[PDB]
Amino acid sequence: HHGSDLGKKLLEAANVGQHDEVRILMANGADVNAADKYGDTPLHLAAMNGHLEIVEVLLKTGADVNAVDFMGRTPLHLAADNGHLEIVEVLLKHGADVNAQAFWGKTPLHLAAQQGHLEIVEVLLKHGADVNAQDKFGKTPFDLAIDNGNEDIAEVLQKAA
Amino acid sequence: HHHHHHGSATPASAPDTRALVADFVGYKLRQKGYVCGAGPGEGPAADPLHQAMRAAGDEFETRFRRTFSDLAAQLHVTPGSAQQRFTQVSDELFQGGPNWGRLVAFFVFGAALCAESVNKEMEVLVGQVQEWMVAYLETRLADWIHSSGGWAEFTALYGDGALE
Repeated sequence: HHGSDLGKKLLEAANVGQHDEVRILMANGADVNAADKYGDTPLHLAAMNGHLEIVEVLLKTGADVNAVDFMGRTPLHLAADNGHLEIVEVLLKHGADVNAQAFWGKTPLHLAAQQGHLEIVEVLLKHGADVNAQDKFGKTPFDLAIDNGNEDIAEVLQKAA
Repeated sequence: HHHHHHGSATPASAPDTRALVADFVGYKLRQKGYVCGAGPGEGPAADPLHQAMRAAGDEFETRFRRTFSDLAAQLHVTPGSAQQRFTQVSDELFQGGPNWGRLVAFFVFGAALCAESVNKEMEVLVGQVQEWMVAYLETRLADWIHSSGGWAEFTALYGDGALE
């Protein structure tokens, strides 16, 4: 199937950061919200892998900013977990759900706090991230920061409560 | 002149499920550096179903790298609570009903729980978690697996084919 094949190619181009190819495939008619076997869209993969320019052009061409994959992850979860600050900012600008819950109730703030991404924690907080959000263990982002020895983030979350 | 023995049922028997679970968990434990040497999961898969699950679990873990390893590390587990915690995570995974993707996730989680158990000096749990996986597959998930074409269908979907 032609259309499905274009989607597959778009997913791969977004995954590996081939910006010109992403643009060509969109012009060919590739579905910007094509999904792979794991429910990831091109925006998920570009966000996860730090491809900012691709993230921008996908959003400009109708990508679902709040697409959800097989384990409940949104592009914002992926950018936050992987430390891509600029991508976090552009996703939020485009209406990303700041408190979306992935599997086990994990929010983007949980993941940024866990992974030690201070600047991302701060931007999430500015956009209304829920400091009191509990995962299915009962852990807040503060608890994850503490668990991982990220005391600067723990202090920030403490004073943000 | 060799006459067939029409044996009665042995409810606890589950040889194919046990071999599949043992292969995948053994493969993953060696891959993560928690087990070395001979035993199930060492060397190439000797059954296309086992190869299919190794490949499916590997590909899943590449996409969701720390999803289950984080969960297994964060989960409070002692030998006395392990079955309860295993059941908790499995039941959550299968909210919304089984599908092949959730089955793969279930295997990945089970292996992750085994790895964390070895890491926490609770190696005794490895064999126990394998058996809990077997019981869960043979009872909770069996009807869905059968109605969906059985493990032969899984092998067709996830395996590397007749040439390999």
